[PDB]
Amino acid sequence: LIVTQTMKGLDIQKVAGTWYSLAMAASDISLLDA
Amino acid sequence: LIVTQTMKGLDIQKVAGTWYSLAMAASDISLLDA
Amino acid sequence: LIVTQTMKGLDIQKVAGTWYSLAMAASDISLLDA
Amino acid sequence: LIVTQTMKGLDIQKVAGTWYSLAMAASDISLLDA
Amino acid sequence: LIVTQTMKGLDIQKVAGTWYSLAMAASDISLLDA
Repeated sequence: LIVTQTMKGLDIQKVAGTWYSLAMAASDISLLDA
Repeated sequence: LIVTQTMKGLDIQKVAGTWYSLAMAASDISLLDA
Repeated sequence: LIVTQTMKGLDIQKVAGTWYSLAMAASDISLLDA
Repeated sequence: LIVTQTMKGLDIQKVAGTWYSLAMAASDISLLDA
Repeated sequence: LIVTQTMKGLDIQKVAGTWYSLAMAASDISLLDA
């Protein structure tokens, strides 16, 4: 697994609540949500 | 697995609630949601 | 598996609720939803 | 499997509820929905 | 399998409910829905 993530010139504004990331990379990602 | 994710010039505004990413990459992604 | 995902010039506005990504890539994606 | 996904100039506005992605790519995708 | 998906100049507005993607690509897609 080779991963490249690139972000340029984002404007992010008035984020409420909960914010985990902009980029995620793993061999496995597990989300358990309730 | 080779992954490339590129984002340019996004405006993201007034996000309420929950926000995990803009980009996700893995070998496995599992979401369990209730 | 080779994956390329490119996004340019998005405006995203007044997102309520839950938002996991704009881009997902894996070898396997599993979503279990209730 | 070679996948190319490109998005340009989207306006996304007043999204309620649940939003997983704009782009998905895998070798297998599984959705179990209730 | 070679897949190319391109989207330009979409306006998406007042999406309620649940929204998984605009583009999906796999070698196999399985949706089980109830």
